Order: sequence, then structure tokens, then C-alpha cells
Amino acid sequence: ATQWIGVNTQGSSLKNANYDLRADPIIPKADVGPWMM
Amino acid sequence: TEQLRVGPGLGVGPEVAATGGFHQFYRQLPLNINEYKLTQLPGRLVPG
Amino acid sequence: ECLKQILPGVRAYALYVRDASLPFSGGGEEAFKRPELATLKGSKVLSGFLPLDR
Amino acid sequence: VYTPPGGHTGGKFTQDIYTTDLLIAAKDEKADKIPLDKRMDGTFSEGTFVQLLSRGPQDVYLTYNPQISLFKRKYKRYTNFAIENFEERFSTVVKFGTRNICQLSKNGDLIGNMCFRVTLPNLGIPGGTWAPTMGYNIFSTIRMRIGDTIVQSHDRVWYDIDDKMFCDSTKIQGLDELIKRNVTLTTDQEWELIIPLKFFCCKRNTGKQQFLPILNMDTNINVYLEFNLLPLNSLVTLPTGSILPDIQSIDASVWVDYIFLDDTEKFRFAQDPCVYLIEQTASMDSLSYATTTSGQTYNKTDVYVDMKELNKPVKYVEIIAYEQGSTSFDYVDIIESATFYLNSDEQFKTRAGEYFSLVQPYQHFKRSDPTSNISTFSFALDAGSFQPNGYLNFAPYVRTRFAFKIQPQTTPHVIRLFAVCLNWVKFESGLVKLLFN
Amino acid sequence: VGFGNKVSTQISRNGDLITDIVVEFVLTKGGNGGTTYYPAEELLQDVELEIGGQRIDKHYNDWFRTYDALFRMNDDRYNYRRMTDWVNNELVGAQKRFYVPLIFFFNQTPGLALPLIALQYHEVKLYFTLASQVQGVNYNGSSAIAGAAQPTMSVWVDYIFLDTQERTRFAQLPHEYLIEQLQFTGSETATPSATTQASQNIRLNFNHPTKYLAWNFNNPTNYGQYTALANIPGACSGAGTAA
Amino acid sequence: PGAISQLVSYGAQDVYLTGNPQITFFKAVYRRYTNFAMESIQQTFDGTTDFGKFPTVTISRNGDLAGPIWIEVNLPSLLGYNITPTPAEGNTSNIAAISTVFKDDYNNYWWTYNPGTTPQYSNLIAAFSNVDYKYYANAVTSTYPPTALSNVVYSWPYMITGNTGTRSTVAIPTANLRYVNGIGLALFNSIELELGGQRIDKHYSEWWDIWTELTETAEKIQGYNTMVGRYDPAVYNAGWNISQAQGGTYYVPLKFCYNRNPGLYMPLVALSYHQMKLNFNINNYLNCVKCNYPVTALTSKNGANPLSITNMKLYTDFVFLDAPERIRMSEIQHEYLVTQLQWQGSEPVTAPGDPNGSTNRKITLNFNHPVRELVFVYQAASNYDVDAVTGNNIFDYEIPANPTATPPYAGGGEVFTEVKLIINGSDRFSGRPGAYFRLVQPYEHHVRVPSKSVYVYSFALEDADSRQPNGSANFTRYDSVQLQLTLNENLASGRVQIYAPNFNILRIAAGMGGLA
Amino acid sequence: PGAISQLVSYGAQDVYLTGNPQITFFKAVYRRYTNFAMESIQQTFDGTTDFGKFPTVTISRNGDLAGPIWIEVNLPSLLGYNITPTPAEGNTSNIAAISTVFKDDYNNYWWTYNPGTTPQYSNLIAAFSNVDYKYYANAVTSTYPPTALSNVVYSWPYMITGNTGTRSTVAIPTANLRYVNGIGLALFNSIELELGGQRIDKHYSEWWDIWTELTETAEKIQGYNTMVGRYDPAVYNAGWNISQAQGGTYYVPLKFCYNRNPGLYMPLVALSYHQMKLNFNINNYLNCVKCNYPVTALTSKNGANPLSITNMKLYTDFVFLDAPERIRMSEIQHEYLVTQLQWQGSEPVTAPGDPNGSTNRKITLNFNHPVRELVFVYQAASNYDVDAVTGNNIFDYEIPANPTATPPYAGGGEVFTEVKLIINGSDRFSGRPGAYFRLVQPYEHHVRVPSKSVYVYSFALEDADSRQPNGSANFTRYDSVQLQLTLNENLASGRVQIYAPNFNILRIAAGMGGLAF
Repeated sequence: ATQWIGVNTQGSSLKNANYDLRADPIIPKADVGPWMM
Repeated sequence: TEQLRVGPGLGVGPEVAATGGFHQFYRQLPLNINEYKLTQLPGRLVPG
Repeated sequence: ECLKQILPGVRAYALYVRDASLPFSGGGEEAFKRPELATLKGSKVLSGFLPLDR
Repeated sequence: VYTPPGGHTGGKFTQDIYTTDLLIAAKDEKADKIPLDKRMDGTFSEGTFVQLLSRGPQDVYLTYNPQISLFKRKYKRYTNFAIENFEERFSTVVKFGTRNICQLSKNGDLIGNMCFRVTLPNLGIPGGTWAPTMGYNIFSTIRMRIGDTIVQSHDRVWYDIDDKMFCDSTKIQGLDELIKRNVTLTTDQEWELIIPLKFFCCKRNTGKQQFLPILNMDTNINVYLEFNLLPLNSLVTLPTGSILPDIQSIDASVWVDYIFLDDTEKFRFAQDPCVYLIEQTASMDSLSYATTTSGQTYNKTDVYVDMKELNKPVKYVEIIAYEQGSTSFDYVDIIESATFYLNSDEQFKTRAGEYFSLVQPYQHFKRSDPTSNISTFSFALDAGSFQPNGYLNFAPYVRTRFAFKIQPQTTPHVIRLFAVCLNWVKFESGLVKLLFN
Repeated sequence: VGFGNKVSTQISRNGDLITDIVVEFVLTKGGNGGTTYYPAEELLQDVELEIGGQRIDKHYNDWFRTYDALFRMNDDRYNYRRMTDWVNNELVGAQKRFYVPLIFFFNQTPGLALPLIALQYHEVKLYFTLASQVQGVNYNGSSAIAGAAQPTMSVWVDYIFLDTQERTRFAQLPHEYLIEQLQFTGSETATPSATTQASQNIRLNFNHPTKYLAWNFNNPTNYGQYTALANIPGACSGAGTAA
Repeated sequence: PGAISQLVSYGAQDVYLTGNPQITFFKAVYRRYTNFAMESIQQTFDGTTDFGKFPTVTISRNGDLAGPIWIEVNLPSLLGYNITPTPAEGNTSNIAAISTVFKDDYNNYWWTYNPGTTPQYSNLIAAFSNVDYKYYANAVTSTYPPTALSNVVYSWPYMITGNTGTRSTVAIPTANLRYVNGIGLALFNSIELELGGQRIDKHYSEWWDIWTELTETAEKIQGYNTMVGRYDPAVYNAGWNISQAQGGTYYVPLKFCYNRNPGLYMPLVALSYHQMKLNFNINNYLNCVKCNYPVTALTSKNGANPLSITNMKLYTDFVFLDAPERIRMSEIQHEYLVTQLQWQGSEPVTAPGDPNGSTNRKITLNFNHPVRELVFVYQAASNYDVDAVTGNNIFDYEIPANPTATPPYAGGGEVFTEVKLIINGSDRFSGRPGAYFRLVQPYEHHVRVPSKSVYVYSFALEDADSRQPNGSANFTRYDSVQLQLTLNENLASGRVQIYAPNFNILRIAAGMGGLA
Repeated sequence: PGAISQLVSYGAQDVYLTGNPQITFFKAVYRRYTNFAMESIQQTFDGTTDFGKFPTVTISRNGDLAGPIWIEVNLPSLLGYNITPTPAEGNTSNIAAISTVFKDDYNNYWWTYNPGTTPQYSNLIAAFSNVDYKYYANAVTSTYPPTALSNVVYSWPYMITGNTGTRSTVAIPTANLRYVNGIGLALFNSIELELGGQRIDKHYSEWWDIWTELTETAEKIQGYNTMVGRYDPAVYNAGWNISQAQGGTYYVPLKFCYNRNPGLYMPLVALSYHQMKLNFNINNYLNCVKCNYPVTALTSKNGANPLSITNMKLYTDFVFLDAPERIRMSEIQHEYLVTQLQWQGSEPVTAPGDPNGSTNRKITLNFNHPVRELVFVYQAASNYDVDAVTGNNIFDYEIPANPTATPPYAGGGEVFTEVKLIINGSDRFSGRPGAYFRLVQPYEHHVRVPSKSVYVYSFALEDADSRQPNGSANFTRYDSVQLQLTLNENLASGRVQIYAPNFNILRIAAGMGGLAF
């Protein structure tokens, strides 16, 4: 699994580093693209 | 071979030799570009 | 993603042990094949003479 | 009022027993037969509407039963790779006048393009100048040795011909700066030369890819580059009374671009056999003069080059002439006409030298003679394409030559013909061998 | 960092919500009292803000000046002046740390705090353009000030740390923030020279519900000069005397 | 004999080249396309279109796919504009159209000819050559028709001063007022492309010139140059006029992946809710002119016009597709392969005596998608400044003259001597000299090698965009990237620009568009 | 570290580039082809091959396909020919091969040198530089050899008048006589290509010039100008003579689709009943030359030869196929997608100062087959005339230097100010300035920008035939088409030559070929 070390949520530069010293709960994601709802 | 000396006409198939004389009839209008920006605002009354 | 690594990995390993075990590929004349000339400068040797049959 | 020609309904072509294929399928399978003349969108010049809907029977070959669009383009996904640049070192001190051998370190999974780098030490002679094109003038011979066998060999003249014949125009000015061609280099300054090596590698040669599968060369089977450099006495011109300071060591290295592959191909190239189509060269010259037993020398009115040592399928040949004594660049046209024989049979009607110089090259690149006097003859529709477009196989022939008709000369010129031929190199079971010799 | 250059920041995600942003400059002035006029925000030529590469707004130094002129009052505008200029008749050589608060949609009140917790795909990035022509620091009018030093710049962001309940809600629930934008392009005046009242009709190009329109007539040479110069005290250099 | 003999002979190698044939070279093959037609249709502007403005243009859905876009710019001729400081020589004056005290006979201009006078016709103002068609100052006259001609009037609206001696005095300006060679590119500092409000790409004045010098084809550069300028420095810095100091129509292409690749023409037929816009950043009129005098007013003689642009009209080349293509485009979701441009700036000093720096510099590279290449250019003189005198020649990627050192050094090339790219703290490759990046990399990868020193490095096997991926480096997985520059010792105090064209995917669905 | 960090962390976005790979860039491949060989075979002409003649060539069925064809033309050097009215100074007189009064010692020409004379050698005629290899007139003498060399003699056959005094008169003729720059193209007014008497295509000298400028690449056009004698006006109009006024062998290509596209090579093996024939139209004797005097005829100094063409040969490159393909070529019918030219001539007054014109001019077009592009060529000047004085320079589609107006106007360019095409009475596109069609259109679509006033307009998307169509306008169904040209006001009257390359289908079967409409 060498290609998977340092991976972000999608191809963006998030400064991955966990700046928030805490839990970071999960954001629900409905796969609705052009117009969210 | 057979030479197909095809002529004037518009919107027709390859089997058609010609349909037009000097001015082919059919044409279509555009859809009026950027129309969505234009709203035709209705009027209102002033109480008066 | 796992099978994409495992499948060529297995193929790669099987070929590895094939070569890691014996010298070269085990191929003989197939591997140790010198180039062919295949020109006709001397395909017909002009035997110097033809003796008579006796 | 009379019935218009063809009828009140526009006249039509009949469907007979001679009409076939597209002239019928185009009408029955016409994809746009269904819309009620509403095919086009709005906002247009009327003439564009007319063009878009004015197809005839002659168009059944172009716009009926479409196969592709010009705009629904697809790209192919490719195996992940990355390129790292490594600098290879010579095993010993690099010197002029000897063969400097560089061993490759097998750093990556494939070898791509290669470039040789050298500086010219500042000899310190204010009146001294170097050779016209040090980028090539120093390289007597360059060979790539792959195990025990040689894949290709090139020398000073071929390299310059290649550039003057297959270097596309937008690159020449930059290349001239790169190899310090058409410039004067003085001996007061230390100059940095960077010289591309036109191997069977990917680019620089109108080629495509042809990567070296370095991983599958086993153990003590490695890649060596043989750089045969001329001695300085032939390279640097000094004024009378100036003594050559000499060079005891040269700062030189080889730049090799190594490609690392995704694991899938990484092992395949290391393990599985691969065969590559390669281009090999040969050099056959003929003197413009002949000598006899008493040692007398006479000029030849008619001089021919015997291509008897060449036994390979040839794509094209390249012809130059130059002064016997001035073994340097800048070629001369001394040929009035030339013709080609196979086993004493004419191959084509004798053509003037201007044909070979100005016309024949149309097939390929650099059909011009601004300063060049390089002429060619092809056996293929194009020379540059990787694809083996065509060739003449010399293997079964016993008496091949180009006969060049010249005016009597006062300068002992030599006419030198190069051939570029196809071969194959196989990388299998740790060994590298050619298919044909 | 430097005069005329462009730098950017990416707001780190150490919290749940962010609200104010304060840009700091440390400047040294090249002239005596009265030479400068809002150098901290002349310098901050503009700030663009985007989320995930999506432009949200952009503010310009002239907007900062126009906004201040319109919307900040008697106590807060003097304090603003204290943060952006020298107000105590300071002399050449004075060095001061300046604070230029930004005026984006989320930083004038907590009610519109920007939810970084809910942006695991997008970064919030700010582009800062620094002016090359800063009155009293690099130039006096059009004349360069020899020896002028580069600024020291830093950008501070105020982060909000929420409890476990609200942190979960902001991360899990969708949000619709009702935000403000600025719309701006440059244009020319038609000021008459003599014996006439010229006029112009300039086409507006705006496209969202608009709270207000505002404008000024600027001398491009002198930042914030929206009126004519005159030999009236405070209305031109040397006003009231022979100079 | 001839070819017939060649066909009869047989070699073993033939079994690998002509045995069991797969293709032939003498049987023409082709594919079929849905009928389409092209039309170049004018777009409108929202906002003012002149120097220093930021107009926006919305590209309307005139066709199904929006292809190439050209901007038509009609600039005035500056040979008639004054420079108020008037350092010398009285600016400019029209000779032929005004000042009717001057008489024109045989195209020769004379002062107040009196028809009743003696054979001494008059004082000569300018002579005209009926074979060269040029005007000459201070021609030799021993007779009415001038004889020997010299001092060519390279600038026709010259100055005349009167009431000095017995006759007025005429002289040719010595200050050549002209447009920056690359005027069609210099005018626009940048153009942004957005769809639905999301920025897709952005070009800069410098990039167009860099891309032209880097990826242009032979025998079109003279055409391209004519359309936007770019007079080669060898003649531009020779002081030419008339051809370099005139207005007229310039044609600026927008070289986006969506403009020069049919497969990426913007599918507006499938974008009913999102329009795309071009956001312009245009220069101030007190720019793009490399004048001999400081330039301050640069304003017309005839009234007071501040060198306004006369016209600006852009055209989008639309394709109109037939019914089956338009139906599939609106119903089927698409993912298009697109290129974005990003760049980074830095400002070295290259040790000017004083302890302000050294020749060892690093630039942090904050790029965000797979990158094709890194392109490095160096702008240092007054050619990054706003001054006209030795300034504003932004397309000047070389070392300036600076004879203010014991050696009166000037120019020389080799802006950078060695560079190495550092990825996450480690070298990606071993260091190579500037010559490698200036000449070898474009010799291998690109269609041309640049004249102006431009340093490139590619992550591709070969590349000029080429309408297909061929290798990239994904900078989203590089947490810290720095490019280390080893600089020369005779550089000025200016800026370095680094450009990085990169990949993304444009998703089209349900009338809306946007990037991943 | 290294490229491994790049290789390994290819990242999420790159999945679209490297996921589920479809091709490899690292495996060189080629396809096996059909054995063939090429032979260059000379064809002969039927009819006199000289000025004003119309010879034909029948291409003999030597091979299976007829490939590229080149015309090899042998022209005399014309400086050996006199201008019959003798405008001035005896245009030419050979001074080396004839007239034994000329003496030659150290390559220096002297008048009647007497070996028994004094140190004053004789009267110098021409000095020779042993380093430059040039002759010089009026050199300074004193020692036996001349000491200072100037007044370079470019045309060797100068004009001499003898026995009038103590020295003969030596003058360099003030008459720079030369072939027009474009002799390679100008010699041939037109050429027809037909199968079985039925014409397929016809090319003109104007098209070959335009097409080469429009569709040729660097380092081929430079050779094109050398073998197809042409010169850039930048040097031709500088007064060059001996460097250009030469005869010898010229090589003119015939750039037909049947000659340029290997796949469209004429399959003569499949055409047993129709022979391919070329019909030539060679220019006239008093044409294709330029001079600074009114030339009415050019004749040899030796004899009365009226500057005839020395020879002319046609070389065709034939393709010979192996048996498998040769059999298929005969037995299987073929349908080729080919191109042909169409044109119409028109000679409007063209907005002259003269009151017989207007700047709003329309030209009605008469094209039918699906057109790939329109090309407009402008010929309105004294260079449209057959005169030798400024005339015959037909390949110069610019505004002439005609100072016959209040301003002494010359050159300038921008022949047309706006161009619009109208189909069926309605615009095909909004009108654009002329520069759009001189610079933008050819830059975007074509291989080369002529950078000479050439106007083009494409109906195809980014091609130059490109061996595959990329769009066309079908004129066969158009009711009427007009080209609207907004003219400049500094134009002379003359021709507007409009070409419209188009597509058609060539059907070959049962040994017969023909064009299908």
C-alpha cells in the first residue's frame, strides 16, 4: 500500500496535517452532483 | 459509372435530384440568444 | 485495488522463482542463438571440380 | 404555368440494379431522416443552416452512417511512470585520443534518451580556435555495446548529416547553440558542450519509443558506451609558435534518463522477452581519384561506391562529398548525375545531381540546401517514420553500387555514402542478441 | 512579502468555525507628520477569497476606504484610523505595527461564521495583493523614497472551538449561509474642464439582489483623494501660506 | 531490372517486414463524421473596453460546442500623440494635413513658395524620392529638384520651429515612440475563464509569449507575430518605426485546451444553466510603449484623447452539430480532460555587492494538480517595471546590459547555472546545468526549442500538450516542494516566474459544469 | 526521493490518467506491410515542348500505381540572348568564346596585346580576382597586374565598341535581364489531368504558388524555391541578376492528390482502358522574363533561336507491387476519395481612382462539388500584363507602386478591407476585416501562413486536405452563392482569381475510371 500514504479526501491540497487536535466527525455525502437537492 | 448531376434543394435525401427552383422555400428562425436575461417585467398600479 | 497488485504480483513471483532457481532461463538454443547471416554470397560453393564416376 | 423540370415534386434519382452500398444504405439508415426539419439549434447565420442541411448523394461517403465524431475525442489511459535523471561516470580519466568507456549503473527500469556532456578546458592560447562543430568534431566513433554485441555505431559525419536531414526546423537554432555548431570557440574560455546521442532511443531521431529493457540484462551483462575521441592535434588549431598546453583530464559524463515503472510493467520488462526494431548504419565511400602500381594518381571522371558490404534492408542512403585532407564538416556538391545498379541492372534512369539534392528529399525532412550539399535516395515513401515503410534488401545481391558522374577535380574529394538499415535486437533470458548480422 | 508583490494564505483547519481576520503590517515612514494617509490599507491593495477554488468575493483598498467612509462611525472609524495610519503627528523614522481587519461576509459578525469543519474537500484560500505605490513609505507623490524598507506581514485568523454537540451538528448537517458580496470594475470620469457641465451615462453590470450602490471620484495618484485640491487649510500641501 | 527485379529477390529479413501483411500504404483509408458547420459569431462586452479596464464577456450558447476564440483589437496609431514633459524636440506635428503655409509640389514640401519669385524656389522642408517613396530631411539642393538624399524621415509627423532665422527649421525626432513588440499580448495582463462561477483557467501576458516561443510551429511564427506583434528583438531594438509604431487590427488567440483541441470545445449544448465568462485584466495606456523619453501624458494632439482603444470585438468559433449528436450531448454525462495553468513568483537579488542575498535561492512551489512541466523565466531590469525608458519590455527573458561593475558586463545568457527540484525535502533528480533546461529538455519534449532563454522541465516522455496524457507529476501528494536555483553572478534585481500547466477533469451533467 | 515519490504517490485525481491502463508508451510496435518497390521512369512528350505549345504526356503503364510526377525543365541561360530593339548598349555580346582580338593572361582580359611591346601591357578589359573568382571593370593599373578592383562585372558578355581610338570601349550593360522570380511556375500556365479524355483536375501557376505558400513546411519551401525557381521578393527586387538569371534544370512538382497521398496513387494496373494523360499549357516566348527595357523578343546571339526551351522531361515514380496485391488490384473494384480544383475568373475594375468602379463588389460563384476551402488570389497591377518592364511578376498579389493619385501612394497592402460570403441570399457569416482571412484563418486551420496577401476561408476544421476530410460545404444544393469583397481605394483594375478545392469520388472498375457526381 505504498500509493496510499499521505492521501487526502479527494485530489486537493488540504495541508493534510491535523491542525484540529480532536475527533473531526464524518460529514454525510449523498452522491448528488450538479445541484445538491 | 452513372453520374448524379445533383442540384439545388435543402434538407433532402441523397436520392433527390433537385427540389428548388431559384429560391428554396424552407428556412427557420433562431431561438433569440441571451433571451433568459430579458424578463418582460409586468406593470403594477399605484394606490392612487 | 488489492487484486490489481496481487494478480501481477503472483505472475511476477512465478517468473522470479523460475529464474532464481536455475542458470539463465533454462532455454537452450532459443536463448543462446547467435545472429543469422542469410545472404547469398556463398550459398553455392563452387566445388572446384567434378570427378568422373568410375 | 408548366410543370417544372423534374415534376412539381422535386425530381429524384431511381434505385436500379447498379446502385449499391452507400448510395442506398445512406438513405434507408439515414439517422437524421426522422426530425421534422428541426435538426439545427438557434442563433446562426442562415448560410450556416443551408450548409448544414445541404447534403447530396456525393456525401454518402463523408457524413452518412457516421463512425466517429471530430469532437467526441477519447484519450487512452497509460501505465504510470516517472523519469529520474542520473549522471553516469566514466570508470577512468577521460582523455582525448582514446576510447572512453562509460558503464551504466542500471538505475531505472527503462533507459530513454541519452546525452553526453563535456567541457573544453581553457588551453590559454589567445590565437587558438577549436574545430567548427566541437559538438561532433571530437567524436570519432560512438558505439553502444549491449553485452557482447553492438546495437549501433555512429561517427562524426553521420551525426552531422542526421541533424542536417532529420532535425525539424524549429529545433535547429536551439540545437546549433546546444552543440556549438556554426560558431567559433576560442581557446581562452572553457566551453560546456552538451551533445545529444542519437541512439535507437525514443526521440531526437524521428523515432517513437524503443526503450532499453535494462532490467532483463543479467549479472555481468551491462551497457557500455564507447566514446572514441580524436587527439587534440586534429581538433584545436593554434597559431604558429603556439605549443599545445595539452589536456591531462577531461570533465565529462553521460546524462541518462531513467524511467521507473508501475509494478506491473516493471517486472514484465525485467522478466519477459522483448524484441525491438532498430536502425543500424554503414559507411561506404569511394575515392574521386585512383592510384596505380607505380604510385601515380589519376582523377576519376566516373566514380562509383560499391555497396557490397551492406547486407541489410535499407530504408534510405545519404550521400556527401568532402575534401580528402580536410577531414571536417561543410560538404560540397561535385556530382553532375548519378545512377543505381543492382547486379549490373539499372534501377532507374540516370538523374542529375540536382535531383538527388533538391528533389529526392521531399519524401522526408530537410529538403533544402542553404549551406548543405547532402543528397539522398530513398527506398521508402518516408524515411523518418518508425514504421518500416519500405526498404531494399541487399542480402541476396552480389554487385550493388551508386555510380556518380563528376566533373574532373583538382581537389581530392571523397564521396561517402551512408546507409540506414533495419534490424532487430532481442532481450531474452538475460542475453541480448541481434536476429540478423 | 514585498511592495507590489502577491502572497497568499491557506487558512489552516484547527477549529470548527472562523470569524475575523486581521492583517498585520509593520511599516516605517519616510516623511514627517501629515505625509501618510491610510498606508496600511493603501498597501493592502486587495484580498480575494475562494473556497476550493470557487471565488466568493474580492475587496480592494479603495473599497476599504469607501466602506470606511460610509459605514464606520465616530468611535470605530477613529479607532480604525489608529489601526491603519499614524495619528499622533509622528516624525520620519517612526515604526508602527498596523492592523487591517478584513470586511468579508463572515468577519463582521459571528452569525455568519465560516464552517471549516464542514469543508473536508475544500480549502479556504486568500490572495493578498500588496501595492507598490504607498504614500509616505515608498513614494512621496511620484518620487521614490530611498532606503524604504519592505513590510513585515502576518495574517491572523480567529478560530472558534465548539463543544461536542455543536461540532457534530456543524459537521453532519447541511448549511445555507446568507452572505454578502462586492461587485466592482474600474471606469473613467467625464469631469469638464471649462465653461460646461459635462455628463456621462455609465452602464452598470450587477447581477444579485443588491443592498446598495456607492461610488467615488478618485485621483489615481493619491489614495483616498475624492475631492479637488484647494488653497484651503487641510485641502492641499502648504495650504494657507505662500508655499 | 528496375523495381520488378527488386520484388523478385528475397531476403530472410523479409519475413519480419513484408510476410503475412497487415496493412498497405497504397489503399487510402478514412472515417465518417456527423455533418457539422463552423461559424465565427461575435460576442458582446459587459463593461468598458479600453486601457486599464476589467470587462467581462459572457460566451453565449450560439452553437453546440464553443471552440476557438479570437479577440479583435483596433489600436490607434501613436504617431500624433504628445508626451507632455517634452524633454526635447517639441513632440510631434502633422506636416501634410495642416500648416497650409507649406506647399507640396512633386511631393516635395517647401516653405511658403511665392510663384512670382526667382529660380531660388524656396527653403526645403522635406524631399521626396519618386522611386523609394520615402521622405528625406536636409536634402542637397543646387537646383529646385533635390539631388542627393539622406537623413531618412523614419517618423513622418516631425517637428518644425519657426521665427528663428530667415526661414523655419525642420528636424527629425530622435525619440522613437512605439508599441512594445508584443502588443497584442502585452495589452491583456490576464484573462480568466470561468463556468458557472467556478474558475477554470487563467492566462497571463507572459504565458502567451512563453507558450508561443516554446510550442509554436515553423512558418506560422511570422503569421502569429504579425497578428500580435512580437517583432524579433534583433530588429525591434534597432529602433524601427512605421511598422512597429502604428495602430490597426490585432488578433489575439486564446490558447486554452478548450480552444485549440476540437475534442474539448466547450459543450454549451449541455450547459443550459451555466454560462462561461472571460474576465479581462487590461493594462493602463501609459504602458506597453518602449519609448526613448519618460512617458507621462501620451495624449493626442488632436484634442485630448488618452490613447483609447478604438475597437475591441471578440468572436467565438462555434460548431453546429446535427440532430443525433445534439441529442446524445444533452442526455449523456461527460467527463472532459482539461488543462489548467498555475504559476508562482519570487524575487531574488543575486548578491548586488551588498549583503542582500546570494546565488543560492529556493522557490516554494504551491501547485495543485498533475503537472505537465515547470517553466522558468527571468524578468529583471526595468522590464518588470512601469517605466518606458529601457522599461516595460516584459517579453525580455534575458540578462540586461549593466556595465556598472569592473567588467562592463552586459547580457551573456545563462541566467541560471544549475537547478534541482526538491520534493518533500529530497531531490527528485540530480542537478543539471541551465543549458540542460534551456536547450535539451525542449529538444527532447517540445515541438520547438526557444530563442529567448526559457528553462523548462517535463514530467512527460515527450510533450506539447499533444491532446493526450503522456506523464505527469501529481503535486497534491507533495507536502513541500522547493525548486533550488543556482544563479549567475551578473543578473539584475528582478523577479522569477514559474509556470506549471496541469491536468483536471471537467464534468458536464444536467445542464451544469465544473471541475474536480 | 527521486522519481519514486512521483511514481508511487500518483494520487486520486490522476486516476483518470493512469487507472486501468489501456495502452503502454513503452512498447514500440509496427505493422507488417505489403511488399512494393519504386522505380523512377522517364516519360516522353507528344508534341513540341517549347513556349506557346500544348504538348501532352501519356503515362505508360510501367508499374501498378503512378506516384509523384515531376517536370524536369532545361532552360537556356538567357544572358546569351539579345533584346531585339536593342534598347541600349547591345544587351549581350560573348567576349570569351569568340573574337580573337581578346587576349587572356592571368585570367585578365586585354585588347590586342602584342607580346613584343613595352611594359605598358595593353588596354585592360576586365580584371580577375584569383580569390573572389569575379571579374572587375575599370580596375586601376600601373604594374602589369591591376592594383585595385571595383565595379564588379556580373554579366560576362559585356558590350564592346572597337577600333574607335587608342582603346576599345568597355561598358557593363545597363540591362539586368532575368527570368521572372517564379520561372518554375510561370513557365506553365496550366496543366490538366484526365483519364480517358475526361478531365478530373486542372492546376494553374497561381495555385501552385499559393498552395506552396499556404501548405508547405520549413526546410522544404526553401528547397522548393531553389528547384522551382522562385525567390522571395525581398531579394529579387533588390536587382539581382547573374545570381538569378541562369538557366539549367528546374524541377516542378505536380501537387495532385494522386501525387501527394500514397493511398490515392493512380492504380494504372486497374485502368486498362483509360490512360492517364497530362495536357500542358506552356507560356509564351515573350513572357516569364523581366527587364528594365521594353523587350519585344529575345533571340540568341549565335543563330536565331528565340529563347526556346532546351529540353523537357517528365519523370513518374511508379509503384510495383508483389503478386498478391497486384492480383487484388485488378480483380477488386476501387472507390477513392479524391480532391480537385475549381475556379472562376473575373476582372473587375476593382475600385480604381477611376470612376468606373465602387468599393462594394460582389462576385457570383459557380462551384458545385463539396468545397473544403475558398481561396482568393489578387492580381491587379502591371504585373498582370505580359510586358517585361515591371510586368510578368504575376506571383505578387499586393497593391502595386502606382503613384497616380493626389498622395504618391505605393504598396501598403490590405487589398481587401472586409470579406463576407453569402449563400442563398443570406450571410454565411458576419463580415470580418480582410486581415482575418490573411492571418487568422490560415494560422488556425492550415499548415503555413503565406504572409503574402492571400485570402483563404475554410469549411473544414483544422486540416489541409490531411488525407481525411474534416468538413465541407456542399455547393451542389445551393441556390446561389456570392462573394462580397469590400475593396480598398488604392487598387488597380485586374483579376480576382477564386479557387475552391473540393471533394469527389473516383470510381475505378473493370479497367475503367471516372468521376462520380
